[PDB]
Amino acid sequence: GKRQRMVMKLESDKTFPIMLEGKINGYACVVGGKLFRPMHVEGKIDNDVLAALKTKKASKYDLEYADVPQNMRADTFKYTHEKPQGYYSWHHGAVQYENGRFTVPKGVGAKGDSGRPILDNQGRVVAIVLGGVNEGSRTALSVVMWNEKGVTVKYTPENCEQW
Amino acid sequence: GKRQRMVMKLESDKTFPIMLEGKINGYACVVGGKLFRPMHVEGKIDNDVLAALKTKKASKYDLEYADVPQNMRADTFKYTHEKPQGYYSWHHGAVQYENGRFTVPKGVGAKGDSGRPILDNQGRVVAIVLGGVNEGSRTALSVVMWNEKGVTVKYTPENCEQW
Amino acid sequence: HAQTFTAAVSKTAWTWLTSLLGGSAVIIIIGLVLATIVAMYVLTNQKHN
Amino acid sequence: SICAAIATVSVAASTWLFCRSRVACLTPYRLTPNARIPFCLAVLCCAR
Repeated sequence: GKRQRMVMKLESDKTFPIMLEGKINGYACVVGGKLFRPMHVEGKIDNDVLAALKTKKASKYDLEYADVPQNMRADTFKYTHEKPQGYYSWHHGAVQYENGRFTVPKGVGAKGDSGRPILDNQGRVVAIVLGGVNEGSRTALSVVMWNEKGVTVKYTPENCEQW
Repeated sequence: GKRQRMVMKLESDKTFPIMLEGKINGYACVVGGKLFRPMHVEGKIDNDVLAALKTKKASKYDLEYADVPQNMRADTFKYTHEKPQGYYSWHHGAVQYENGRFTVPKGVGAKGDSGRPILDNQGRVVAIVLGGVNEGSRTALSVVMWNEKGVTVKYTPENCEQW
Repeated sequence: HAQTFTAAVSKTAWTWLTSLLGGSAVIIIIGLVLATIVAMYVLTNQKHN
Repeated sequence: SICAAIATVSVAASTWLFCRSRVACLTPYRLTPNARIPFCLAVLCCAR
């Protein structure tokens, strides 16, 4: 429960829910000085400054990137590409990273918890959750991430449902 | 002793015996999301989910193989290319690995001993037993295994018996 | 004499029909080759994980 | 008739040896639990 306190205290400032008729459908994430928002999530950004923007579309990677004003570039997530195997710290507890795939134990994951970042033991974002499929006792995840070259990579398992 | 009990705990979940008319002829392994079955063993897999799946055949490596359904993919074994010399585990006690040869002290290994996955000091499958020959006071085995490149390698000593 | 079809086509006009119709095929095949190389390079960049 | 017979036998035997060689190349990569076919052999022998 100690890692989930860290995730909630880092999401209290830098994560914004995308509300449609009050209902949560997704989360905009401000990482590295650029706003991120998925395509299929419908609604508006909770923050008033971020809602009045012109988000350039990128339909392949299921993202709608934007740019952050200069007074807000220090209040962003830090991120990295470095990802050894083991455990990472999601919003609902922990998430296993094995063979280049983020897996969460089952039950959790429904319509609405998309766009949530995955943190490491230092406090840096390594992935952004878009969707996932339930492989029985454990749910694989479809995320975007980065690599050592500096290239945005999206991983997508089979038959993933958009969250 | 102690080593065999965690192997029984693993084999109770994922190693499935075949059903000849009154007895057990062989054992289907579910590793990495790909069901494995030896050829000379004939019968029916105990699960009605794993029975209906049509298997592709590889006569050089003596193994039928089919695709695992998506729910079962998380509840599979794990496989390892790297094996150092020493001692590995097996359902009938221990198995020695020396000069690339899985050998077993004699008195054990007979008919109905096929498809049993040789585990390691962590719980990952390094080989699959298909039979062996009595090399004097200690029997060697005829297993398939994997290497660093991703190439299924079968080793077989002289005049082995299809168990 | 007999008027063959394409009898008076005047090699200048053969050149104008070869350039403005065969050259557009050259444009579309180098566009298709460029698209194929771009797709393979994107897949090579996403081989990194 | 003998030209047609030699042509049929040659095409059938060459297709049989080609299928044997394609199976003998693609078999050690389809048996692995991940089935990660390398890209050049997937371009050549028409794999997934």
